[PDB]
Amino acid sequence: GTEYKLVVVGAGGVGKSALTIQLIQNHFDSYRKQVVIDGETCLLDILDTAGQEEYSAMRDQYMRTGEGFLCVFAINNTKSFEDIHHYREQIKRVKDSEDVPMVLVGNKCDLPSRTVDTKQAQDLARSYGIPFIETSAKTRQGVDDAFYTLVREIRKHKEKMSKDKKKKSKTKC
Amino acid sequence: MSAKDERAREILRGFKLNWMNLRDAETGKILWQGTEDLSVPGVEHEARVPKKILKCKAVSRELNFSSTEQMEKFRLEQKVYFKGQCLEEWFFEFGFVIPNSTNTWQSLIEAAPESQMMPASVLTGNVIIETKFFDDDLLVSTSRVRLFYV
Ligand SMILES: Nc1nc2c(ncn2[C@@H]2O[C@H](COP(=O)(O)OP(=O)(O)O)[C@@H](O)[C@H]2O)c(=O)[nH]1
Ligand SMILES: *C/C=C(\C)CC/C=C(\C)CCC=C(C)C
Repeated sequence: GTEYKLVVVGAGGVGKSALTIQLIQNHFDSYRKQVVIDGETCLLDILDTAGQEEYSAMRDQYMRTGEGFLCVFAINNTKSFEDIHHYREQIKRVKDSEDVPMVLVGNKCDLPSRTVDTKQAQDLARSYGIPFIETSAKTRQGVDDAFYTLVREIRKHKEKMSKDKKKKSKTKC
Repeated sequence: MSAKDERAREILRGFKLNWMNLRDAETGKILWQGTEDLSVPGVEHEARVPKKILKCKAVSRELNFSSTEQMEKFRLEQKVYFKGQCLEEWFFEFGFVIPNSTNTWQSLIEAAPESQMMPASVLTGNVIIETKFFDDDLLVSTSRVRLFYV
């Protein structure tokens, strides 16, 4: 049993709570949920930051303890897409690390009034080197894929760290 | 370059290596103590150390240095060459240096596994240690020592 601390961030109203509820209770404030991913039973500790983001100590704490982050924007809200880099830069500074497991999520992909092109979201994620996934919390499209992909990102990072022969000296000099 | 070339020159102007020891880590016995200042760039220094240091499980190296200039991240990079082939690469960090202070710096150096040990008679006179003296990312000096095991 491996536990994973997942944190959902993004501008108000992009659908962080709806995504979390869809993953947890399968229908359209941290919560511990047992899930089978790639045949391995995982405990997911999922934090929807909608309530805590405005409190500095709270934000700093969930950025410190979060192991992976879903960075969510809404595909009909350009300003939420533009906010993404503020969340990524905050997390990175708090964690003092350029390699934080992260997935870019474009939510509300059920809406036809799209203002953020998939290609520009894909470009942002490529520049970060992270996956990009489109979701609808309304229809559940991509929901599991987004959270499971983030778990896989954490697993890859953790496997890296636990592999990175302490060296000794033939000369004593 | 020139803005930090001058900073590097100021630090080096006020820097002195006072002495260097090698002690057995287990017993604390001084095995070698250095006379000639080995940090001075531009010349190939020589050092004759007892061959028994190679038999130590670990040695403690002590450097005593003075610095008129403050340093935020005093550190050394050392490359150990055997007949010109890089044998070892080491990084040592001291950290913050108070202006006009005199400091003892201790580093623990463990032996390689016995199956990878090289004989003194093969190493002696064929080892060069190149030391780069930095203050964070600022290269202050480069110096070289040729090692004999006597
Ligand atoms: N059409 C559509 N609406 C959504 C979707 N996700 C969330 N919403 C709606 O957008 C509003 C904000 O959702 P919420 O989860 O409260 O966003 P949060 O503030 O980021 O938690 C709510 O009225 C949701 O019903 C989606 O995928 N599609
Ligand atoms: C066993 C190692 C020997 C004898 C020489 C080690 C060299 C140094 C330590 C370099 C001293 C240089 C500075 C303090 C800048």
